[PDB]
Amino acid sequence: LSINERITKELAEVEERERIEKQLLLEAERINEIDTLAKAHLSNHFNKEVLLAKGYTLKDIMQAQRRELVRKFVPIEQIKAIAKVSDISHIDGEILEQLVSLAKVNIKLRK
Amino acid sequence: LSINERITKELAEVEERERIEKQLLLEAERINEIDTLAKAHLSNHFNKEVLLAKGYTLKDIMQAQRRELVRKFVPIEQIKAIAKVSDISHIDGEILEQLVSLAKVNIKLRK
Amino acid sequence: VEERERIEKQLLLEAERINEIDTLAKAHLSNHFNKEVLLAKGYTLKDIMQAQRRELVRKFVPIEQIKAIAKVSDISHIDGEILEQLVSLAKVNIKLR
Amino acid sequence: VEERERIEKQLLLEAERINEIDTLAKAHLSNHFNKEVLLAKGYTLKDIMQAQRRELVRKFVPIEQIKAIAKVSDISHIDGEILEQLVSLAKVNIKLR
Repeated sequence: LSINERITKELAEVEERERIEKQLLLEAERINEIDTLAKAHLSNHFNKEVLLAKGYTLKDIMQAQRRELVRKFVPIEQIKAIAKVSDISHIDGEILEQLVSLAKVNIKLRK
Repeated sequence: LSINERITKELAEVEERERIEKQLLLEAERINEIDTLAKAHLSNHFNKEVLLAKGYTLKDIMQAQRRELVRKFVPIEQIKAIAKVSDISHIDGEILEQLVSLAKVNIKLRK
Repeated sequence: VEERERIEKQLLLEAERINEIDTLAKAHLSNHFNKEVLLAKGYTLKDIMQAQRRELVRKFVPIEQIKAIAKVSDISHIDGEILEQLVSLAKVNIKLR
Repeated sequence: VEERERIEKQLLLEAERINEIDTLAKAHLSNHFNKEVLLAKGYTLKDIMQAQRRELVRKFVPIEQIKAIAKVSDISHIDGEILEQLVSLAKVNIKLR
């Protein structure tokens, strides 16, 4: 193959590694945000240490903290406007992200 | 073989050697120009050291640098006009020489 | 008769090209290079068209591109595919103008 | 025609080598050994290149390397693979300089 094939391959590999690095930074920021939210707005019983002792995955801890934050801040008048039902006992993901963004807005306006 | 045949053969051989010498000087100037262009207008990622280490021919290095310079300087409309196509990955040759001449004119007017 | 039909198609194509070149040249260059006055001065149709194309190149395509792409500063004898490239570049220049 | 293509490839290779040698020699040795003035004095291209290489060896490669690696103190008649080794050592010397 001519060198232009690597003129795109060499750049593609570097860009892929850069995107992976950016993803790692994003995950680190997400962990930091979850830690700050759990420390500031949620009880000590929902700490990562005690949850891990009870034996829950890190992603499970993050989604549980997010769910508790949503129930605490976002009222049902928005939970049933986004998730369309009040409780989110088994619900997490994109609606959970929208709801935690709404909860961040809620705490910002509460302060 | 006559005496005039001997003379014309000798002159033909001498002129052929002189033309070969001129071709060598022309290729020398081409390599020097590509080196200067790569050092001045293109990033160090496309350096001759790494491109040679990637096991690619020097002509492939030259044409890759030329294509990068054309994409950087010559506008896409001018590329689509002169080369009749947007992609330059298969346009190496005399059309590429015209494109890099246009890129040199572009950088001269930019300066 | 299909050979003559294709010949007529080519005639229509070149006539449309000539018409477009003349219409843009009248509004771009001058009225002195009009087809009627050039014919009165005694230039054939192809000579008129090539002279108009060369004037268009001299007006739009910069002299640096003339001496680089066409390899000669003088457009007087450059007619051909290089002239086609020059008029294409002139079209690009007037489009961006 | 592929034989001629490979001959042209070898021409390109030696032309690039001549380019590198001349470009570094102009900035390292002097302007008196320029290709134009040497041609005016009447030296062929190969003679010019070998003379420039020998001057590069005399400038970078020390005399002890000359008299041991090449087995002779004079670089006057050492041309060949030994000359290639000497010019590579000179390139090493200028790299470390």
